[PDB]
Amino acid sequence: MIGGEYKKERFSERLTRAQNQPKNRGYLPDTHLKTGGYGTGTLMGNWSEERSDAGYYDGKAVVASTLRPVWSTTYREMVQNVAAPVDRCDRTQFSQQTFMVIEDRTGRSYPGHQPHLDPEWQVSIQSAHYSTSHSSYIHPDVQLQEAGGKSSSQSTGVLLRLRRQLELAQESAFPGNVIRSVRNALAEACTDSKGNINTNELQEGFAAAGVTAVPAECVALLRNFDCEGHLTAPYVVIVDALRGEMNCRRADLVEGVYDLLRSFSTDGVVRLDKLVEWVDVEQLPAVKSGDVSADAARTAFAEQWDARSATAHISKERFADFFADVSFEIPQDNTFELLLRNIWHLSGGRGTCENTSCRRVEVVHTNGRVTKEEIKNDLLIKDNGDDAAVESLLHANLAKQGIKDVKSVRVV
Amino acid sequence: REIVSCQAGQCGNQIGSKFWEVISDEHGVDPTGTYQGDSDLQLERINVYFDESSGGRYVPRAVLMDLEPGTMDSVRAGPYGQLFRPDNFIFGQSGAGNNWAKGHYTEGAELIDSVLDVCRKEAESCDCLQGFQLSHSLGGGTGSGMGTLLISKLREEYPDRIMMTFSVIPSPRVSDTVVEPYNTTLSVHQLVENSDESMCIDNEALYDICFRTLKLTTPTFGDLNHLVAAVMSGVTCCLRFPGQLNSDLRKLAVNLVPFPRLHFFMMGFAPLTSRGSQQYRGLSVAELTQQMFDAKNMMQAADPRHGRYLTASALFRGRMSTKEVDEQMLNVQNKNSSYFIEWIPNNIKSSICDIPPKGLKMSVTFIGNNTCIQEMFRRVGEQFTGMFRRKAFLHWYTGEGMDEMEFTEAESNMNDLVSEYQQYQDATV
Amino acid sequence: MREAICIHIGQAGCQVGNACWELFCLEHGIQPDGSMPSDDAFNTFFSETGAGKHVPRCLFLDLEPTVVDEVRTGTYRQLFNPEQLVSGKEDAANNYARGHYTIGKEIVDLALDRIRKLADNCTGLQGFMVFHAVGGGTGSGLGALLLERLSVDYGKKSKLGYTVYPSPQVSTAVVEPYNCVLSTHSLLEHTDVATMLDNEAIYDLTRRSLDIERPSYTNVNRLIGQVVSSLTASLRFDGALNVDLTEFQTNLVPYPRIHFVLTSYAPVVSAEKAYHEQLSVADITNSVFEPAGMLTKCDPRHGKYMSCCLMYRGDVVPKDVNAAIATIKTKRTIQFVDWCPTGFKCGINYQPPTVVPGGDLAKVQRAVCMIANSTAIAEVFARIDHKFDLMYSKRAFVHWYVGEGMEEGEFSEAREDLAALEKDYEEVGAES
Amino acid sequence: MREAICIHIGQAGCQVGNACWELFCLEHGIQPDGSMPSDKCIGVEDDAFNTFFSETGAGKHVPRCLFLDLEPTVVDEVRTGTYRQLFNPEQLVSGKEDAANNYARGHYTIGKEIVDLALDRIRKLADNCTGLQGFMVFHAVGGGTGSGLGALLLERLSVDYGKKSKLGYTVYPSPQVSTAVVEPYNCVLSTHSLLEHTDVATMLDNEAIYDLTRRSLDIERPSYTNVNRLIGQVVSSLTASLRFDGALNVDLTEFQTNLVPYPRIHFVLTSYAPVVSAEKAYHEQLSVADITNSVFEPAGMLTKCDPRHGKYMSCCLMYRGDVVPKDVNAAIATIKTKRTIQFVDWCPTGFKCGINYQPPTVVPGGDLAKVQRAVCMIANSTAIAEVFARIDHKFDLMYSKRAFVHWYVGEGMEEGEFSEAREDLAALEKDYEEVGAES
Ligand SMILES: Nc1nc2c(ncn2[C@@H]2O[C@H](COP(=O)(O)OP(=O)(O)OP(=O)(O)O)[C@@H](O)[C@H]2O)c(=O)[nH]1
Ligand SMILES: Nc1nc2c(ncn2[C@@H]2O[C@H](COP(=O)(O)OP(=O)(O)OP(=O)(O)O)[C@@H](O)[C@H]2O)c(=O)[nH]1
Ligand SMILES: Nc1nc2c(ncn2[C@@H]2O[C@H](COP(=O)(O)OP(=O)(O)O)[C@@H](O)[C@H]2O)c(=O)[nH]1
Ligand SMILES: [Mg+2]
Ligand SMILES: [Mg+2]
Repeated sequence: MIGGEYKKERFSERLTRAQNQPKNRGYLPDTHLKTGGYGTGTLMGNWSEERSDAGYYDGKAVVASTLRPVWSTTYREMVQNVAAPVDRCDRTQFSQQTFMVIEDRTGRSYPGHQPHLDPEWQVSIQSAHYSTSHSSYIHPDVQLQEAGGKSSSQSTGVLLRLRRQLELAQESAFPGNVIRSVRNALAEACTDSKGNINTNELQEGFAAAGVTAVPAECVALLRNFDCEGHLTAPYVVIVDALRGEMNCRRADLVEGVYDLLRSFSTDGVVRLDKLVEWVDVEQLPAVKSGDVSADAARTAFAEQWDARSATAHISKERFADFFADVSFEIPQDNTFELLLRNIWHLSGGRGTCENTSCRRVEVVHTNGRVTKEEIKNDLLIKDNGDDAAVESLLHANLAKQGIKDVKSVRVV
Repeated sequence: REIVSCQAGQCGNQIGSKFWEVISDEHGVDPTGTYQGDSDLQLERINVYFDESSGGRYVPRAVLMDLEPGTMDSVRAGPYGQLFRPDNFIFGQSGAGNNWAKGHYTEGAELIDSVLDVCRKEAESCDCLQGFQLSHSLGGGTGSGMGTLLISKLREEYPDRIMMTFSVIPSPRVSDTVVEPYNTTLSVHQLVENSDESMCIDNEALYDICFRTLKLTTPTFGDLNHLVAAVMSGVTCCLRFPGQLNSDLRKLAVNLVPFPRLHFFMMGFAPLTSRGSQQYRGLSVAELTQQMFDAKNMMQAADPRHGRYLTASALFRGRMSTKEVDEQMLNVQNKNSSYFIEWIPNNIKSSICDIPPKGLKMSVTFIGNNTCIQEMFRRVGEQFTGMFRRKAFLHWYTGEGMDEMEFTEAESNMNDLVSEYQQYQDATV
Repeated sequence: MREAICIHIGQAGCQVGNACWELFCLEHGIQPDGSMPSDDAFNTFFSETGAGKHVPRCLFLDLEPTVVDEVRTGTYRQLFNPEQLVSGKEDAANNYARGHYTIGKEIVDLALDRIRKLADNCTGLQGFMVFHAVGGGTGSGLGALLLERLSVDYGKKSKLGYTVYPSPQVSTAVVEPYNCVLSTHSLLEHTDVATMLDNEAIYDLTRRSLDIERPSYTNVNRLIGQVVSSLTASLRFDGALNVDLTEFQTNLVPYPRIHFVLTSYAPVVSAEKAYHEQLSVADITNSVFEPAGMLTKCDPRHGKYMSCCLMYRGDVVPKDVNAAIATIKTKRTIQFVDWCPTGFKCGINYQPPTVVPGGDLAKVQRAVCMIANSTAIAEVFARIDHKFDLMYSKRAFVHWYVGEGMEEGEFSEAREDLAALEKDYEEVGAES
Repeated sequence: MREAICIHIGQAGCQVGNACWELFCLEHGIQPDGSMPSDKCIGVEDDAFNTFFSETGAGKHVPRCLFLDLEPTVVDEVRTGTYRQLFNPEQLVSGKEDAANNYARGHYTIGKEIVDLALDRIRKLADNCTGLQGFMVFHAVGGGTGSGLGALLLERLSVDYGKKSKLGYTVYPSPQVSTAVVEPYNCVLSTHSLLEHTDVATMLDNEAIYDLTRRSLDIERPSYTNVNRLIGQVVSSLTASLRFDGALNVDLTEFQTNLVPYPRIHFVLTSYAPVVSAEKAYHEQLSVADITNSVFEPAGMLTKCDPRHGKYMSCCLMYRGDVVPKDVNAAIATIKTKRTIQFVDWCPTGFKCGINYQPPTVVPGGDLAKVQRAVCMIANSTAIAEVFARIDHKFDLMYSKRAFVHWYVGEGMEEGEFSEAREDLAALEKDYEEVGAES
């Protein structure tokens, strides 16, 4: 370490006239540790083993003049790239207390022991504090509580861990609030205009969203997702990776829902006001159980739609991401399909996923034949208060479907 | 289960001082005797080696023996010197002269009355005395003479208790005395008869470990004593700490002593990693077992590959699984069937203790009864007999009170032990 | 009613008890304090007190205090009685002579006093279940002493020794064959049924069916406790075919000296693999009868089965077990002895096997444990006596026994008991 | 699993190992302390580093490479350098005195006193590996130690590990410019050992790479650092197929068996594309076909041996990055139609292509430009007979009247060894011509 006080002659040795023996400290003249007959500088024989000692002071000053600074060699100039710059095993950070303990050579299991250089000393002491049977037979409650080579493998493991922790946290009037709040927290933690986030901002974004993230966790995330080489990545890709890739079946269902909405659009363009007017929030499980009201469900629906205007435009990617959040936080494909079909009145599905929202109609034809038919895609056909208008809409939908010989329709 | 320890001579006193430093580090005891251990396990079984006073000071159950008062002066001047009681120090006036006769017949004998008095005081203070520990060097006079006399006596006053003696065997490469063979010969026949287990430490092997196993540039007698203290605590860790395979002194003695005269064991400690390779050599049961049976890691100078293992004991420390340590013994038995005796199945006793050495993840102490133990006795045999041919330095012993007969009796008993090791080295089913 | 008294001897027995009692507490909804926060079925293993606490009918014995003090300082300190949790002062040091002659009598009186208190508390005592290891000193010495005293004090009460044996090659003692051969003398006369509980088979089962890199005594003792609970659940819970201690005693023991039995358990699978394979009754029965799915290193294909008892737990069906029996009988790899045409005692319990969290067993809707008396068990004796003889040829490690009150002949009675124990198995396995 | 042990022999091996290990640490995110940051571990416990780095109980990663050089300067300065914490005090063996361009000295006097501990260190490196794929010996036949001690170590490795996969990246003397005067002697003497105990030998002469980095990478004055970095990039491209997953993956044995038709014919020319700096790259459309044509052209090769006067036998292509199998097939079709390079008649397919998803990473402070995709072409071809004829004609001129032979015979070598090596290389010329001859 700098200076080398712990190698210098101490006050006790002066006051007792103590000498080199039996404590070979080398402070006195003619008492240096000669290995090979030469100093630790003249490195022969046992020099490397001597230098490996914790209480070893090299003897080179830390400040050098710049008027003769040409003595480097090929290996030195090749390794200067990885050499650490200069200002529990850091000898520089060690205090004189530990240094003189090392010099006195106390608290060692065997001669030549280096407790301070050993990095696992603390855990070894903690383990020695306990017996095998005591540690084995911990109380059951707290015992139960204690239960590849790719460049992106470590980050994808990080994503898996964060995803499972979010799932455990899950185990909200309208679905999507988990990823909604995660994205909101990252956006708030942002201090950059174009959506770029550093390690600390990313960490506190998870902290606000409710995710425990190590600084190394965040650094791994940003090092995988970084493209400009500044240890900084957009938050959108991180959030999408955390949400996970969309399932094929649910993605097909979302595409079908958007196709239905696009067909139902007045101008052929999906719009937020028509979206929120056409959504039937009454058929959410929470609304059915009475946990939340329809007005609260619609307010949340808009709230995590996050549209800057009440008449904003919803596109492929926006719809896909918005229902991908719901797909992520709903674990069962069958129940997700049932919920989506119930909300958006898509006729179809098999068995448990078969749509139950559409109005089954008993239709008597002109010949008296009675058939139990199912209406398809009746989003805009709602209770407008006019039974005649509803009946006419049902007839128009049936005629478009293909049954033209109808004479009476009754909703079952 | 209390173990009370006694340290004879300068070598024994310094080894025991390092041992008590290690014990107090393990149990969280300051030199002032108070307690700072953050674990209840460091205080649950502190009574094995310590006794609480009225003020609560934890004082070790230790007795100290050396003729020279300078040994006690150095012991007190040590960092943990005040841990001991003042009345456990029994020192004479003049030195032993490194004469076994002086330490065993005239000066040590006139000094050992108070030694027995204080030892029996500690024994009575102990609730149920597990055993007696000795730390001494057989090459010296006061370490060998007084140590032999004390173990001899304690055999009669305590016949059913364990006699665990750590004897420092002199060897020619680190020989620094001419009466080393005389003292070793005159002490081996008390060790063979008055010690339930008498395990040996050799300075050659300690220096070899510090040179090529730890690669330390300049350790000292302090670091040799540190290794000996680490194994000293590891041999009894199972008493003071819980474990999956609890063990104690009699546990080890029964499994390591097939016949009463075969109680001299090797000594080894793992892990032993150079400070340059500590951060690199991953600590594991397989690595520990690989280091255990290596000849260099053994603190016995005799090469174990030449001999055939009577028995072995593996005192593991730390949290580890059981088959990952038993299958290692299976491997060392199967792939090295020539180095282990055939008519003894499962030559290795294994035990597991929960608490590793302070700050280490795991460790192990290896105590092996092998036929290579006889090499020290043979080499000291020719060293002793060559001197004994023509009265080399014998007049000091004779004039101190010893007679011509006892030297030959000692060498004959040592030869009997050597022959006992031979007749089992090449034994066949 | 139907109370059974659990006794644990030695370190192995203490750990087995410390692994089975939390399983019992979880099964009966008993917290470590011994209360139910929020039906008389615990009476078999727990004694009710007017304060609402449930004290187990357990005795813990060991000459050395480390394991019992660990239990006293553990989680179940408030559950276990301060008494009946006794301790010695010096261990047996794997010396059967020390455990049976010198240190035995100074604690056997207290042990019998505590067992007498437990039996007085129990108004319908079905029998005793002792857990020990014959390879140790306390397990062999104190085990033999307690077996003899219990046999002479309680008449013909059923006694189940779920005892751990020296495994063929992975063993952690050298005088262990001596301790085994010496403890056999007691385990023949004073034991009603002995269950083999070696360690290598458990190790292999864990390493080849659970994919655990580092399992140890914690896992092996959890599995032993699972086996014990499966065996004893028949009377603690209702079922289609309930069995009693004496009932499978009669169904399993053909001759008084033939009472050493192999044990097996299935389906022992990990949590990762729990939800993949088709764990039917037939599949679990086949896994049971597979050589690699048992709890003892003793291949039955070299021997012949004499009586197999199958405890099914969960949603098992009597016709499912009948189909399993039919398939097993048609299967020729295993051989039944000629004089036992039926050879099957199957019982059904409706309580699924509870899994302790953090263990290796996974929550499975059904399971089955087999207790099989078979002629193949002669192999463990044929190897333990060989191991004993290799040291007894010139009797190494016998001065320790002699100095502890053992006559030199006791080894000879041990050897003759082993000889007769192999010989009567050979005789009963021989074809008529 | 899939571990591979690197063994660096000689000074050239030491510098090449330094370059390739810097590259490997940068690719796997390992700092000179030896511990991956929390970023590179928190995702998953990836086994990519397993083949080159072994983890310890503290999470530190230690390379599976034994440095072994007789003279102490290079290994000593590596120990003193920044990678001291990254490398072990062991596994980084340094001897006592160099062979000094003496194969006899490095194989009979100084080699034996270190080969035993070298094999002991290799044993401690190999028992750690549970799925070791093979060894990769990095050396230069020109140097005395890299020839002699390398040959001894290769012999011991073969006799101890049986038929284990054994690649060797070796720097042969350049046909036109070379440093030593005894270098032809060392090359000829070590050629016998390479034949006997080398599964595949990759050509890494100096002047070809120097011209390549002069004309393509535009480095007008590159030192040893740039050529070593290029060699390390080639090695990383070759070995990344198992570290990182790809559409078509190869291991140590697939390209071995696809490039070795006969046991004695295992010497392979190497080429890498696109070796482009930051300036010539942004003007050019670096497509798969473009890089394939560039790596097949003799200008883009790393060995001074043009294939126009040679006869192609089998080419292994290692694609890295966003390379598509259909682009690879288009490149193969274009190569087949092109008549400037011709394949041997009895090997119609002659191609072993494998794609990896890991783009090459540029070392900071280097000169290669970070590109989306790259290709490494390893060609077993009869053209190597040209460079071997050059070297053995050089050796014949050396040995015409017994020049520089007293140094070798004073180090414990019989004089007949030179004749034996010369006749072995002559038989190698003969069998190259035989396999090149049309049936
Ligand atoms: N299943 C199981 N077996 C064990 C366990 N601990 C030890 N054993 C085995 O039991 C054998 C001896 O058990 P014990 O009867 O307690 O003998 P001990 O452990 O030496 O204790 P003492 O007899 O008092 O000396 C040992 O050889 C071990 O193989 C354990 O926790 N679970
Ligand atoms: N590509 C490359 N080749 C090198 C390098 N260093 C040396 N060489 C080649 O190696 C040949 C001589 O061997 P050296 O590497 O210099 O030394 P050595 O192989 O260790 O053999 P000794 O001189 O006995 O130590 C020279 O002709 C160079 O062409 C290097 O850093 N990179
Ligand atoms: N390991 C170790 N050995 C020692 C120590 N002090 C002395 N010895 C050995 O003991 C031998 C001499 O013993 P000696 O001093 O005569 O014993 P004493 O008569 O009891 O004091 C020497 O060969 C030393 O190797 C020590 O502190 N540690
Ligand atoms: Mg015990
Ligand atoms: Mg060199």
